Amino acid sequence: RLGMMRHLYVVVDGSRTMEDQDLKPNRLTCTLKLLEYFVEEYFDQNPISQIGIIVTKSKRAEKLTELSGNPRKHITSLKKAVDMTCHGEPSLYNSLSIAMQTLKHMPGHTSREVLIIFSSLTTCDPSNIYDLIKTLKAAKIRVSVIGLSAEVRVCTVLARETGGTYHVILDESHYKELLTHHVSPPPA
Amino acid sequence: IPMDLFDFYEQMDKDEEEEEETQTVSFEVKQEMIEELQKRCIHLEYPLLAEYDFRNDSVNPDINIDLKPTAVLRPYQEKSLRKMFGNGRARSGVIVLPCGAGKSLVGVTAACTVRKRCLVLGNSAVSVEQWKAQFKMWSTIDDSQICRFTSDAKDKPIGCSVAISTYSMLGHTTKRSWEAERVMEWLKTQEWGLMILDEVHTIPAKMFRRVLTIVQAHCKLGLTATLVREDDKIVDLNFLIGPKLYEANWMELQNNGYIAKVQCAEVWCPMSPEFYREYVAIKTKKRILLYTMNPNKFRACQFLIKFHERRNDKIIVFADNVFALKEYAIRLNKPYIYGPTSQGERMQILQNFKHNPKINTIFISKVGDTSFDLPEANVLIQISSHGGSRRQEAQRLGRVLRAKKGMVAEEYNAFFYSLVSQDTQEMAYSTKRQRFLVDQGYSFKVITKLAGMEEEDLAFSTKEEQQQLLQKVLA
Amino acid sequence: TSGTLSPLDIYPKILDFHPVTMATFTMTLARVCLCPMIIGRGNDQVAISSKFETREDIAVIRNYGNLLLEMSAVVPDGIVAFFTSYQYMESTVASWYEQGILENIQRNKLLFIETQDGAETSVALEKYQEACENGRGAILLSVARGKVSEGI
Repeated sequence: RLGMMRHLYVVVDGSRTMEDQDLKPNRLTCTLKLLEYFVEEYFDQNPISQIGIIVTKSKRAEKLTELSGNPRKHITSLKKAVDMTCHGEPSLYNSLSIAMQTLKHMPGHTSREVLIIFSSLTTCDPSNIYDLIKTLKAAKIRVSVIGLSAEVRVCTVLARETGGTYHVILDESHYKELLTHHVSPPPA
Repeated sequence: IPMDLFDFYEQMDKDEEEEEETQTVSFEVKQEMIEELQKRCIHLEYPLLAEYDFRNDSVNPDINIDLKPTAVLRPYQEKSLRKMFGNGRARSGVIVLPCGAGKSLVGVTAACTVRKRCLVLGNSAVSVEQWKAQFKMWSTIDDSQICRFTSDAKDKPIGCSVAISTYSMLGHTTKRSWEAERVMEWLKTQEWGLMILDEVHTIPAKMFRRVLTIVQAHCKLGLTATLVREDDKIVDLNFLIGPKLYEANWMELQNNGYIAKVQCAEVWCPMSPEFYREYVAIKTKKRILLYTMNPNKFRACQFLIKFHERRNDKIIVFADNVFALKEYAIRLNKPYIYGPTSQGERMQILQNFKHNPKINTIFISKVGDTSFDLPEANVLIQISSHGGSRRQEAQRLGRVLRAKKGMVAEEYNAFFYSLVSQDTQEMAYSTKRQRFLVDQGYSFKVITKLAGMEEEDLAFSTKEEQQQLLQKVLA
Repeated sequence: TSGTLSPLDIYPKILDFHPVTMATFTMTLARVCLCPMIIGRGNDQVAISSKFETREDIAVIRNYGNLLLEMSAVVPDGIVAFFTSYQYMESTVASWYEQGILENIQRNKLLFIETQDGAETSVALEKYQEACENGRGAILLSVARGKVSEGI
């Protein structure tokens, strides 16, 4: 579909809780595998768009792919991540600040988006997260969370305040339905 | 209706006057009445199915054990006592588990649950002394009522469990066989009522069987790992003690950090110049020595010790014969343990084997069975197929072998080997061995070649060397 | 009224009078609620005789301390553990502040002890609602008689 251009920062939970066997092989394997399927379907639905990839692991944020318009980098990054796995606990504030820094640069008619896959219950960051949520809504950076079996209130407020997309996933079939809803474009 | 029914004893038989005509037996065999062996009393299901019953008018009303405390057993053992509550004497009588996982505890618990005046049968005084050590939680006033009851003395209401004694028959002081008419039995000769047998395979032998046969014996429980010798008497034990309530305890149910996964192997070895001349020509008990000492097989045993010492595994090598034991062990210059090795020197070798990283292979004779706190290792080699019991190979394996570190939850982390000389009577034991271990849940394979035995230094490198051994063995 | 009261009898027992009875709301299916009990899962799990539950150390250490840790670590949600007294609560969770060196739970939970303060109570409920296991009503210990019963 053509009409406008999207910028989306995909954020994945690489904490020790993502190792667990509850969701196929383990959550890390099932999420990266479906996320590869989503990238190719989103870029096919959205030919003029961009994505960037971030992870939170071992109480830090790391850039798996830089912000770009070629899908190939993002499926190659999701392939390369699976081997190095997950350990430790999130860093959501530092991941929303690097994502903010890239998204603030983008011009007037393009969307600003953050997609988070969340299997934790809090985050390790000292900084005041409420100041950063207020700043996302001023900047027009929209944040969505797909949580695994989890409703912990600061994350849910953070996705509502920034635009209205806190979703729960209980199977591999439900996670493919949720990512496929996100493939869908915005109005122009 | 049985409200008047007499029942009485003659030499080893029960005769039943003015009868209720009970199921499953012959009638007017030689008089108007029914007559069975004493040992047939065990068939309480045949009346229970009919809906028939009986009364112990011959009873004695004196006092009994209480033993109110409890302890915690392994998950299948607890399931096994729970079943015994379930099944009762009509459908109970033996339990089978290894000589290294809690059998003493099943005996003290089996007596504390059943709770009757009890006589405990055991093979050895050391095993009485291990029982005593187990039993200290239920011992009345800790150490003021426990006593031994055997060929030197008898005292007190209890001891290693309740009163313990030995199977023995050398003369009037060798206790259970000599005493078999004085006490036991609640129903006739009615002082006691409950029998607990440790090492139960020991009793169905031709002389011993009579200890059990010459009574009605109300409640009986047996405990064992070897269960039978190579000739399989075990159909008799269903009659003699009772049917088998349990057998399994597979290592498949205790892997991840729990015991061991054992790769079992048999090794077929070829046969080198001159040894089959002589094996084929000799029909006498020496021929057992030409198939055990076969140098191609010795070189497999040497190659296998070298591989597992290069990885610093702990190894016990079993040799069924003191000649074989010393000819293997002195050549490989590893310590050995057998009868004539003293306690002081055995406890030095065994402490060295368990705690010294330099002492990683030892050789042992038949003395490990029936109670030699055998040490821990991770590798077991048997130099021969023997004649002790396929079931004792599995008891011996089970009590000796454990997981090597790090790898404590893998498919295998311990190793068993049995060495067989091809083209001999040593091969016959395999189709039975193989079927029994796989029915016991073990992964088991056959190894038929070693082309890496052709890549290193090993013994018997020539015909002349082999001839030097052949002359010594023949003599 | 008291929300539920369906077995009816206790109120007429207490009154020595027989009120008119009536159930006057439409209820929802049983399946939205779940009401478990715990005691052990193998035959060796004998430490819960509770002849002297206030003195039975082995029983406090076994499924009373151990099942709580298994359930809380496995079921990672905001969960409040109610106790019959402070003394039990103190023995069961070693916490940062332990009554002895010998106590048997090691995990991040929050306390609710005496001298509760109205402002201090809210701090703990702010923490439980915001994130993490721990807070007031979250992975926290409180005696069932105590103030946490007012709720938020």
